[PDB]
Amino acid sequence: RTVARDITLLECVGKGRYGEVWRGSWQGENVAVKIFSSRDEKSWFRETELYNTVMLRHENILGFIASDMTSRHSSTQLWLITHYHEMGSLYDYLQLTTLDTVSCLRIVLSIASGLAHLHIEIFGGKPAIAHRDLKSKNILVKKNGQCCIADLGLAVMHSRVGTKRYMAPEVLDETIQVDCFDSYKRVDIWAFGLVLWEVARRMVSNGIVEDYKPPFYDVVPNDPSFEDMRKVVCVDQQRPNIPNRWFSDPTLTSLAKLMKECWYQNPSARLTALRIKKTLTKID
Ligand SMILES: COc1cc(-c2cncc(-c3ccc(C4CCN(C)CC4)cc3)c2C)cc(OC)c1OC
Ligand SMILES: COc1cc(-c2cncc(-c3ccc(C4CCN(C)CC4)cc3)c2C)cc(OC)c1OC
Ligand SMILES: COc1cc(-c2cncc(-c3ccc(C4CCN(C)CC4)cc3)c2C)cc(OC)c1OC
Repeated sequence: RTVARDITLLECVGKGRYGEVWRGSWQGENVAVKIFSSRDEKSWFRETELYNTVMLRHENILGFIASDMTSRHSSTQLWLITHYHEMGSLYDYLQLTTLDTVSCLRIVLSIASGLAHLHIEIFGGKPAIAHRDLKSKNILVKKNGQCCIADLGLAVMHSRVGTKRYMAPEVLDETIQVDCFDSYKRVDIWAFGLVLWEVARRMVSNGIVEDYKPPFYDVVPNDPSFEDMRKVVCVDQQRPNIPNRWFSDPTLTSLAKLMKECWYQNPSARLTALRIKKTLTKID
């Protein structure tokens, strides 16, 4: 039989220290192609090892298609091929788009659903998985209004470091219990709470909305250092601002409470992804 492997690379949709992401075409269909830098080869190996262990399939997880290694004259070329989401990342989407109650809840409940799916061990099934770099750039928006979680290059399984702006206090103060898988779930819940803040700001109530800002925009520089983050999060124990206008809206009042239960200094006090889902299903 003929095994069609040609992918036409059409448009670069992302370039960074990680490498590049391209919109590509296989057999008439859009795919996304991540081409890894030499600097980030271990992220390709980790995501490939995970998908060789468990073929994750969930509506709120970016859909895997292929991992390809190709021999070149003097180098190895590493590609990850996934489903393509033309609306782009949640980070991108929130820059100009505002939300209503239904769209805001649908976004955040879809993220919580993908995250609970990663976290929960299924017997017979899948190992428990923690993501370790959850943020709005690692979430894609689908045409149906739900999102999906991307980038398992730092993921850990149980049966590069995270983006510093989103690091939990125990990562910044190096107290994290590294031999305990639950520690890594609790670092993802902290980062989830920051994403929930970023999205809620863009939900309109009584004619008011906040501009898009990243977490801690008002207290750290761009590309904040590890020390900049530690002083804010660990020493001063700052948390993102909840605007007064949220307390006139029942949805944003409930979301403020939720985000505050993702941000406890004590990791074991934070809500679980399953409890976040249940709370979101009871809002509105
Ligand atoms: C090697 O590389 C790539 C391959 C492909 C691809 C292209 N056509 C057909 C296939 C195919 C799938 C599955 C079977 C099965 C049939 C049932 N039988 C019992 C076991 C075998 C055969 C063939 C593949 C996997 C796409 C690629 O990119 C999108 C590849 O590059 C990453
Ligand atoms: C990698 O990705 C894509 C792959 C393909 C594709 C191409 N040839 C053959 C297949 C295939 C056929 C048959 C089985 C068998 C498995 C065992 N048993 C006997 C029942 C069924 C498995 C695989 C596929 C899945 C199509 C795709 O899209 C249309 C892909 O997505 C981009
Ligand atoms: C986060 O990480 C990964 C993401 C993706 C990925 C999947 N679908 C779509 C995208 C995308 C498409 C289009 C735009 C732009 C271009 C047009 N318009 C002006 C604004 C929107 C942005 C983004 C990406 C980047 C793939 C990955 O791997 C193959 C990723 O890494 C795991």
